[PDB]
Amino acid sequence: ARGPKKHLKRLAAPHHWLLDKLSGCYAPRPSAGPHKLRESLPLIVFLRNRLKYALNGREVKAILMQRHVKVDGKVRTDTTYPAGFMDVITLDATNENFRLVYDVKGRFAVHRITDEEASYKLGKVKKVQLGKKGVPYVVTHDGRTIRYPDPNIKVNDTVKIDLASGKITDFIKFDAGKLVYVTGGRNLGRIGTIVHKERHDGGFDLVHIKDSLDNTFVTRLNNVFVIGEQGKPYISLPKGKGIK
Amino acid sequence: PRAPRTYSKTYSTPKRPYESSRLDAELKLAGEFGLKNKKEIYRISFQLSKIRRAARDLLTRDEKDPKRLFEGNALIRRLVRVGVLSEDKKKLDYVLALKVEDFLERRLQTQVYKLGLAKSVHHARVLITQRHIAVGKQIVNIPSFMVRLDSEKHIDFAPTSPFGGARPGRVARRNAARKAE
Amino acid sequence: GISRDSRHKRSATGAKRAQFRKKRKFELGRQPANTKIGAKRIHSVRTRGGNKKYRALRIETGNFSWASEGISKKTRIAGVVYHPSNNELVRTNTLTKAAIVQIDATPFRQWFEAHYGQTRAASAKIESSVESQFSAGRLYACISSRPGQSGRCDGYILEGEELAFYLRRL
Amino acid sequence: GTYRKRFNEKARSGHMAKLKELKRIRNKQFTRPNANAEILSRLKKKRLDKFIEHQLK
RNA sequence: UCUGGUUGAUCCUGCCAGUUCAUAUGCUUGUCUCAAAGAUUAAGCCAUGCAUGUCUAAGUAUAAGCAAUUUAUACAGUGAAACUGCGAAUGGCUCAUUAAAUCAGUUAUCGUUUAUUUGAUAGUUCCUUUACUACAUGGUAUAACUGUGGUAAUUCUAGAGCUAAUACAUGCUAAUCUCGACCCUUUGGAAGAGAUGUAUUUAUUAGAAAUGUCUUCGGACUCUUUGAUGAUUCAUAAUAACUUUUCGAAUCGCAUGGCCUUGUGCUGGCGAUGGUUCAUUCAAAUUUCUGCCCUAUCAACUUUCGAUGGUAGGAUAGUGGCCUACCAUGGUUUCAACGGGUAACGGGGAAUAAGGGUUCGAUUCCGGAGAGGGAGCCUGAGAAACGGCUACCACAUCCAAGGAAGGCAGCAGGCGCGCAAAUUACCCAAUCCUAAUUCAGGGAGGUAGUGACAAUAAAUAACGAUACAGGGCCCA
RNA sequence: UUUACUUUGAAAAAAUUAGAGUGUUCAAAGCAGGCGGCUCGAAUAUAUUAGCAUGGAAUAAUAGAAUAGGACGU
Ligand SMILES: [Mg+2]
Ligand SMILES: [Mg+2]
Ligand SMILES: [Mg+2]
Ligand SMILES: [Mg+2]
Ligand SMILES: [Mg+2]
Ligand SMILES: [Mg+2]
Ligand SMILES: [Mg+2]
Ligand SMILES: [Mg+2]
Ligand SMILES: [Mg+2]
Ligand SMILES: [Mg+2]
Ligand SMILES: [Mg+2]
Ligand SMILES: [Mg+2]
Ligand SMILES: [Mg+2]
Ligand SMILES: [Mg+2]
Ligand SMILES: [Mg+2]
Ligand SMILES: [Mg+2]
Ligand SMILES: [Mg+2]
Ligand SMILES: [Mg+2]
Ligand SMILES: [Mg+2]
Ligand SMILES: [Mg+2]
Ligand SMILES: [Mg+2]
Repeated sequence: ARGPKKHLKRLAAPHHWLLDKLSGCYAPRPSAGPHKLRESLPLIVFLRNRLKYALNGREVKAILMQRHVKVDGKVRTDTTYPAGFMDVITLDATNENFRLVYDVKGRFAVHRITDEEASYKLGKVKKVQLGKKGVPYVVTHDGRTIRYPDPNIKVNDTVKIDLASGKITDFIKFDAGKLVYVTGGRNLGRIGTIVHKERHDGGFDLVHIKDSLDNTFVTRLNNVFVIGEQGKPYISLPKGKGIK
Repeated sequence: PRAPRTYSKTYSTPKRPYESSRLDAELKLAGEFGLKNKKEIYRISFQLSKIRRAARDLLTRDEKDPKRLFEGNALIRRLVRVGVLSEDKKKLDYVLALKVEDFLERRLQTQVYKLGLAKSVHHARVLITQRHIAVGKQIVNIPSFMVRLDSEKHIDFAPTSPFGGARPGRVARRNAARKAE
Repeated sequence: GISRDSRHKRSATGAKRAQFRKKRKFELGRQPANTKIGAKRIHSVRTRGGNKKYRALRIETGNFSWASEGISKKTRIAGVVYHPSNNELVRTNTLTKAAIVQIDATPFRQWFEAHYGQTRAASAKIESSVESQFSAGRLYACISSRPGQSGRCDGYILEGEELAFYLRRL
Repeated sequence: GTYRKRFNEKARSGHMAKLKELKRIRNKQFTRPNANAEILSRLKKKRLDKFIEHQLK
């Protein structure tokens, strides 16, 4: 091609969206945004194919232009806005709050949360670095830049971001015995505790995870997301608690 | 373009169509069950071949094998539900003992004849295609419809049928009108 | 017509490759800017993205650094004396990176006299060769900038082993 | 299919020019303005060779 | 692959006879659902029509537009035209070229650009002509429009007169922070000593036994002071200059709250669009390893005109013989180099088979390439674009003969024969994409029509009564 | 000791293939949620080679200061 693509065939769309193959020729192409294309749920898919509040794209646009939908506390009017893992979606007229978490099947689950839990989210630290004027900052998995982080925060840790202010309230270090959630691979959606991080310099690090049933599995460190201490997650978990 | 839609053939031509034993067997089958052509027999033979080949492959596997348990139980349950396999023969060994007549006895045409709603298999076919038969609340006009164990006792004349309590058909009321005139 | 693709070249075995596709804009080159000493003539080039380069078609001044003294002064460039890639660039007085040029010594001499009060004594001591150049009136300098890329003709004064090397080569 | 016969070789003379150039470099071992400007047979002779040699004989 | 013959009767070796898919074509063709539509190695040639435009309250209306009004006093509703902005680099089609190339899996960028999206981010107080616009600068300026015109002719345009901006081009407006003597002992005051953006180019620099004393029993007394990677000349910071040199809001909607020393004073809400740098996302370019059909009656090839490598420069977004200059003489090859053929785009896949194999894959998804053939470019974040431009080759249309205009391998529809095959249909309602934008646009896409492509189910009859006759069938 | 080899684990898009559930009236198909907590529901699998992590005692290569030496001069 001579520049960026703007369409998406339904067969080429992410499988976990569960789109009917005969419905049309195209799927909603997620727009640029906080999350990657394959790892995102556009608002149209959530509002129409998961919640069924809209019967088609035109009613999704009607809902969005009324300013009824908030993503992480901010109104979004873009139909293909790429909501993703750990995103909070608020619908005030229905008194509904959702957090985007995969189920054991590997698909984003319709997980309803309370208004108290809707006030924060968790971000995996992707980068810690000094910005201009020597101000440190952290970049999280959803593209948030947060300045003046606690000096103890490192990469692969998790921070608790208050949505109203976008500031770090607490953090969890990546260490053995921490509760982790698998966000990629064939174990996508499983929950367990870190047993060992196998390190390979110049290669991909590997993490052994033990589930509550004592089954062990190995995953790349890129697919691991710390969510709390064992027996005490920082977020409400979907049905099944990431087992099997 | 839009994604492809799947399809498949439901039958296959036999290895040697011209064997005298095969022709005589087909004659007896089509006569006893009132079949239209050899393609219906081929369709049933194709299904039975798939089922028995699956059972053979599962029996080759070790007992207590997870695949054997899962797929054999599914196959046995399906065959018992459709009525071909008896409740007292819930094993793959008896799945290998099945025959085409077992499936032909489950056709709605055969059931309509056997329950006494029709005087022959051909009268049963005519009754089904003419919208006189209901399975439960549903009119079924397909003779090859496969009756389940639970569905067996719900075969009846349809509410809309002249034989099911509705008014007479065109012929009867035409004759009555001319007789009155 | 300039392209930087590697497909037109022979394989490492020596095989002649066939044309895969027509030339692409993302693999182009442009005409060199043979910068020469004279009144400042610079024209912008719109490069990939919105970015811009500066083509020094002509230049006669530059910011040259005395690294031992830790200073920089703007100075007139007299001419090109030596070039390690091609002598025709010296013959035509073409300014590129790594060219050895002669620069006016006046601003550096003035700074030295102001700072050291001399034409303290230990700190004022410099290399014999540099002081001999100051007596001559011109200093040997090496251009550290890329004139055809940034539009600047910055450089530094040759000292020590590098100065000895280039004095031999001259 | 580098040098296969084309339906209309005259209509693509520019393409044929490249092919001749490609052959030359490839087979060399065996042998051994600006448009964007503002202003712009053998048997018979052999058989004949047999007569004259015969007649001269 | 089997079956029957060749003997008085067997065995072996031979002979004889019978034993889906692809192309073309013949006849028949009622009902339901469903679905496809290539082919002269001719990527041969195309009449006609359509397939890309786009406006919110929120960039620019004295249209001599329309319509309103408490009948208008800068404007204000709605709004053609034109400017400005964005898109037109996606989509759709085709398989010509292409044999370590594309492609598949697997890597790298500590080797580079990236519109847009998302998140962060920029008080520099002062510094002589204060002879001072910031209660806000210019034409260094125009379109539409008005009017006068040329040409046979085109989405051709000339001369003249006007007038805007988020176009273009200029240019401003008593701060904050360190210590802090002295008082006072805190909710402290502050004499005073000091400090002060970005962007560009270069040079230089940093980036590594207090185990005590007192105390109110708390606490205080002296010291610490960058981070990351497996790894960096990394992030970041500092000094001195440098620059045809940047940026640091002269923009727009809705609304009319708060202080008073009552002034059209000061202050002030929710938004739109912009803007520097970083991060992110959508991408792009390059890149590591392994893997292709036939040919050895192709054994040496590459290097003169870059082939392999070194140094330096130039160019590039950037690495690199990518190019140039000067140096070496290297690089590949019987483990098949190089050359030749390919009715060679690669793959996911399809067919067959008991297994090994073998054939097919233009063809719904992904990647690549092309737009009659070579070559070159403008604009732009992005194109070596072709429903963009310029030349040359080949075809070809109009002409008043002076000129002007071309690219269906997009959707329909034609020619390529004298012998043959879907509609020049309806619509953006669904799917999604584009725009300034919920609304406009979309031959993308969908709807229906049209040779039995491949498939699914399935009618053309069912049930009775009576009369007559004596033969009907099977084997051999 | 190292390699080959072999085991296990990631990886190898979706569609297609196999398989599970589901009276599209049947079927070819398409499809993921039901009742008022119910311990209900695709449980899923599949790929020669190359690269990555990992357990191995044989086999085939590959290694050893392995079981070595101790006499003279001015
Ligand atoms: Mg394209
Ligand atoms: Mg994994
Ligand atoms: Mg009826
Ligand atoms: Mg009908
Ligand atoms: Mg606007
Ligand atoms: Mg070749
Ligand atoms: Mg945009
Ligand atoms: Mg931004
Ligand atoms: Mg640096
Ligand atoms: Mg170089
Ligand atoms: Mg050279
Ligand atoms: Mg070809
Ligand atoms: Mg394609
Ligand atoms: Mg192209
Ligand atoms: Mg053509
Ligand atoms: Mg553009
Ligand atoms: Mg072109
Ligand atoms: Mg066209
Ligand atoms: Mg195009
Ligand atoms: Mg066409
Ligand atoms: Mg179409």
